[PDB]
Amino acid sequence: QAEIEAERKRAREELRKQVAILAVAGAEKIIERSVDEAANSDIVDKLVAEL
Amino acid sequence: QAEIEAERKRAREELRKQVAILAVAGAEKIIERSVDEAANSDIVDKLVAEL
Amino acid sequence: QLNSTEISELIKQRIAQFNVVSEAHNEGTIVSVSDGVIRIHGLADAMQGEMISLPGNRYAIALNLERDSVGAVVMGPYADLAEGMKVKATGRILEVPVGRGLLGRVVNTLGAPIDGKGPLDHDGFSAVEAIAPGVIERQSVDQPVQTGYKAVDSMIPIGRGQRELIIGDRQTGKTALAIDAIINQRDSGIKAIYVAIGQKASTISNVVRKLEEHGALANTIVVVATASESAALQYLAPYAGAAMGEYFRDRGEDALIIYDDLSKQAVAYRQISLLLRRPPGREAFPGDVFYLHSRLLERAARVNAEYVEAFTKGEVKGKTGSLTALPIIETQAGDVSAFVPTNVISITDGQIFLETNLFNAGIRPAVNPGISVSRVGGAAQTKIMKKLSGGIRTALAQYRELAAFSQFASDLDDATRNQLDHGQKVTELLKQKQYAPMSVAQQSLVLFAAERGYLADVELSKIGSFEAALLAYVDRDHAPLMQEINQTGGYNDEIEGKLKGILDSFKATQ
Amino acid sequence: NSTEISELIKQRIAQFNVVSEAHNEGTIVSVSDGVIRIHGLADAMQGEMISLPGNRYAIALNLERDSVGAV
Amino acid sequence: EFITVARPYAKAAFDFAVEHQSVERWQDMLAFAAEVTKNEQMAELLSGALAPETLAESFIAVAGEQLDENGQNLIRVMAENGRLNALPDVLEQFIHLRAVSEATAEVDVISAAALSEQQLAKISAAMEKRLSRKVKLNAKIDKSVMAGVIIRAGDMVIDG
Amino acid sequence: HHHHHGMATGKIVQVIGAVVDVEFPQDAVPRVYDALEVQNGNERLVLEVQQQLGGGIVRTIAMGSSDGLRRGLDVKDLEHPIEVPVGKATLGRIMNVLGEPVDMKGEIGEEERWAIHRAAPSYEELSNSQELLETGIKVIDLMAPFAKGGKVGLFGGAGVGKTVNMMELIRNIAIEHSGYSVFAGVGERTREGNDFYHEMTDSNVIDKVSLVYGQMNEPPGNRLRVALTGLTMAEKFRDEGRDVLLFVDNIYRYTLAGTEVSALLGRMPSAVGYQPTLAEEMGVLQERITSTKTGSITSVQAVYVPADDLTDPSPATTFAHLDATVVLSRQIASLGIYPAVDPLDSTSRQLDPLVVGQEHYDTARGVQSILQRYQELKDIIAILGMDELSEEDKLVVARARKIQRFLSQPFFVAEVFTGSPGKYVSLKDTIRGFKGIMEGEYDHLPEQAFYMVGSIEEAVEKAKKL
Ligand SMILES: Nc1ncnc2c1ncn2[C@@H]1O[C@H](COP(=O)(O)OP(=O)(O)OP(=O)(O)O)[C@@H](O)[C@H]1O
Repeated sequence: QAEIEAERKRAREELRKQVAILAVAGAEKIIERSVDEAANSDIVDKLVAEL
Repeated sequence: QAEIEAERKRAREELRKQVAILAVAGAEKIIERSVDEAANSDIVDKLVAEL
Repeated sequence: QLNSTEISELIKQRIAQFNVVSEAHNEGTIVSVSDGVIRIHGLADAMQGEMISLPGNRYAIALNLERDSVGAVVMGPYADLAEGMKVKATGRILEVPVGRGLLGRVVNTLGAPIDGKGPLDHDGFSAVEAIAPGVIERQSVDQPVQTGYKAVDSMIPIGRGQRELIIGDRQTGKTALAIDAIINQRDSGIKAIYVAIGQKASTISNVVRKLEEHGALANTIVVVATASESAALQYLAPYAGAAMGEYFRDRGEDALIIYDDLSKQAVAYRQISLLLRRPPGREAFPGDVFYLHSRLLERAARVNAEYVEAFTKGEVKGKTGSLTALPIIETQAGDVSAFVPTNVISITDGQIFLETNLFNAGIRPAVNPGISVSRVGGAAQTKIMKKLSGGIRTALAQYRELAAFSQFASDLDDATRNQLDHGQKVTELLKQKQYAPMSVAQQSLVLFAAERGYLADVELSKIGSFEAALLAYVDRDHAPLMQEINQTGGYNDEIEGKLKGILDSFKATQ
Repeated sequence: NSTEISELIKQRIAQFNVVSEAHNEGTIVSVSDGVIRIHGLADAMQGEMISLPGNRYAIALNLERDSVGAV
Repeated sequence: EFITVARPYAKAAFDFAVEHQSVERWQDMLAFAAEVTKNEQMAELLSGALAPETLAESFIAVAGEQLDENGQNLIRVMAENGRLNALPDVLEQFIHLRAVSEATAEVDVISAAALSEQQLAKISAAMEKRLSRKVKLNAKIDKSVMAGVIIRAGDMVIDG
Repeated sequence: HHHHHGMATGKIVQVIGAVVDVEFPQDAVPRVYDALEVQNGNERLVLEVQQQLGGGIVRTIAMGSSDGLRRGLDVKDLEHPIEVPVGKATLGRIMNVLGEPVDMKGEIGEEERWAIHRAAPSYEELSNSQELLETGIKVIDLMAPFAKGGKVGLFGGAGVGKTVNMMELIRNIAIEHSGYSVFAGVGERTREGNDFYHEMTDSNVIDKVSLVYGQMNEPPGNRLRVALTGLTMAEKFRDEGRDVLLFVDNIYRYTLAGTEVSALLGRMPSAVGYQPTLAEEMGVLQERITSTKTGSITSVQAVYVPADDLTDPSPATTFAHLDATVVLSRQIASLGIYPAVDPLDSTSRQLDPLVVGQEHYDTARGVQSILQRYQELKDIIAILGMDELSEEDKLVVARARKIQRFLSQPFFVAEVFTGSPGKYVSLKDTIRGFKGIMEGEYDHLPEQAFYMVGSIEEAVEKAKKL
């Protein structure tokens, strides 16, 4: 039972790498659905600059 | 021991739902800009149209 | 990265978009909030008891309609908030998933997988409380059990549909004994339920430790309610079980449940009632327990096909809704003067007194026999179990009858000496551990002493425990046919030959 | 209690000034099970047993001021 | 403030008053009465008074007695009752008497307030917003409305 | 129904509880009993006014539950409570506790919407009189006398053949007695009630009594309701002259029932919160049951044991509601005799010494001496070798074997069950045949000859069979 733990930890760590990696996409789709639910008009000019 | 890593999946992916949660959090900020950027009292007259 | 697509998916989900609405409230004013009891106004007449999802989600179910006057509550933290806040109204009380999916699934009392399970295996949504099945919708199932004591069955076998009280002992195990129960049940891997309120996280934890220790641990599920579970919620869990419990009983499967600490639901209704500033029954709780346990206590439905709609309705499912009820009876001193213990006591289809004495002086099985009285009984004891089950009350008499002889110092007779040989020595026979399973192939093991010469054979408690265990050896030696026996579970003398020659192996087994 | 009237408070608009109903018979005020708040019968005699409509002399012991309760 | 005692009041108000048409006439008289208790010395002196006769006395008396005789002998009625202690209950219940009698109204959502009397729904309502003109909703105009649909939206941001 | 044409009422003021905090058509109030039948959501609501209180605002209550509705309302006033189709047509046909067609439509014969309120007669009306009773049970109606048109306390544990003997009551109250034999019950086990429909086929004679059942989950009013409509029924049977004799289920259900009642009142209830007047309801009760002029108004008295209470203000009342005391013997069931129950503690009150005078003061009182005879002959003479005991003590043991065997007798029940025919018995053949025979005559009559054998021609002519 002891061993598997450390590996699982590494897995979550990669989830952190890909997590920060995902931060990008979250900024992207972030502004995206921002315009969608804006549902009034979309000015992408304003830069939220979300991470 | 295996079930442990299983929880590393439920929790790993769970955190994926977390950074999801924060993700459209910051998105929700971008939509605050989407009211800031490109809002129209014309659209308000479209709600007036919803009368 | 990985879950980024989910955002789109969420975006997909959130694709449903939104609108503003309900130009006219559609809402109240929660006039004076006091500790979640809100003097409240606005949006008045409605479904009574409507849980009205207030700030946060809090869905305040208040069935108290004064003419014109509102006040309301829902379980939760009302301390910081202020009065008057417009009443945010969900239409009513709710339903958590209705399905048989859970198996041994784990959660908060809401079904919130407070295990962190996240697990939801149930269909749809299930509102809580329900009535029993009608004539021949409930119809007696005799399905027995030998529960981990041989005597477990032996005293009173039973079947689906049944509710028997067992009085219980504080700090005696009668929770840990009450724990010691589940042995055959986890072994049963059959449909049952259990409930707890105000629970203790340690007991929770170590309990779980046993759960894995319990082979099954999934054979049945329970949601969990802790020391903060609302006096409301306290009242709620009993209501709760039926919700998807149908997905057995309605499934025509045996539903089966366990409720305990019912007092928590009662004085729950007390600090409710005094909190309600409402005159309750004695002990500050309303006498609803009759109705509360009329509605509550009704449900148990033994398998019967005027459940002809049970589950599929009926896509047959024309079939036998089985609901076996699991009571938990305990009190300090076990006080029946409780109107709860009074009327409730009446409803019991069995009443077992637990004696603190045995496990008190330490005899592991502690319970109070014949003070323990259950109506179901060894009807469910199968032909041999049916057969061999007789002499019990005898030594309950006899041994205890033998006991009476001591009352005069040096009063005994060799005959009576035999009534302490059977009475007291055969008394020396029985035991059930702190953790006792029961074999029910052990049914034979029972029928030995009379059937075998085991009345005499290895009469020494040294040889009873010892040499008997050495007969468990003789099973090691010879236990070929027990296959066909526990297979059988019935009285046939043909076996009984093998019972005598068995006793010969017992000579060999000493 | 008093406000119940609103019709004899409609009266009482004048008929708090306007007045003078004293009689051995004012209305049974409140009927539940032979206990009626009751009117008139101003000074009435000892537990005065009041021959009741289709019924026995009805007794009210100590004068309940507003509407005498009855037996 | 029970207003239920004052319910029997406003009852007798539309009833005897409107019967006397004092619903308006002792809307006037009544008005002057709420003016009387409104007098804070008359509040400061409101109740020390054992004789309620003294109260209706110095009350109609003090204030100028614009109450009707329905309200003077009624002044005996409620004053004597001492339920006169609460003036406004049946005042807004009388406002509810004549008004409830006359009721037509509106409520502005996502808007600065409306209250355009609509005997029917959408009757003067859709006639008002359509009639807007106003159309601004200024108070609740945008952040309130756009935060209404967007309120449901953030409600979808529950997904986080 | 009555009126309640017009929907009446108005709001339910403070919506709490089945009793009405309710605006009726405020001037409108009926008799508190006089019902008010609303629409309950979908359902038509109804409440007999629990309170008579003005403003159309009075408690008006029902056995159901209120959640979900508006405080607003209007509730038609059923000018009559109590009037529900009632008469003797119901017999055998299943009435709900509502009288509703309980079964597939049990269709207990729809009859007079008939007031439940049928009650006590004039001093003379139902019998200023005394009316004795027996149906000729093989060893039993002989054993105890009885008074017609009434109820008598029943104490016995198990194995009664109460359904069997009920078939003997079918074979009697239906057969060996004509008088209309009705019965009712409440608070049973579901498919075991259905199994009392099985038994209802066992007797098969179920047609004598409408099927109306409580199923104890029935609320307290629901639980406590059916009786007075039962008097709208004996308002046939006894009133129909076909003497109403109806079997009576449950006291504990009724005792505790009235408890839950006065509790719900919140009133100063009876002691321990019970129904204060539940006993007065017994005055109304026996007030209902009399061997009547009309027809004997009779009832089978057996109690859901109000916990089998000690000194039991119920048994206190059920004593003197027992003309005959009762016991059932698992021991005579251990004797297993066709007489399988406890004659001990079972006899009519005044039978032996007077009121039969010698007739039972000799046959039956002297018979009780014989109860001492096999009592200490069987018992005492059993203590050690009975050689000491005169063979009379062993002919009190042929009172046991021989005579007590004669007690074992076929049953009109056992006919209706096992075929063992049984009879309306003649205690002459007891007062003589079993008294003389059991005592001195034909003491050679075998136990078996006597055993499972009826009156001394069946026991003693079975002694011709020996
Ligand atoms: N059959 C048994 N024989 C001996 N000891 C037992 C048995 N069952 C439980 N116990 C003991 O009881 C102890 C735990 O006490 P526990 O609090 O469960 O007592 P309790 O009887 O449960 O009190 P309550 O029933 O009120 O909780 C454990 O140490 C356990 O060994």
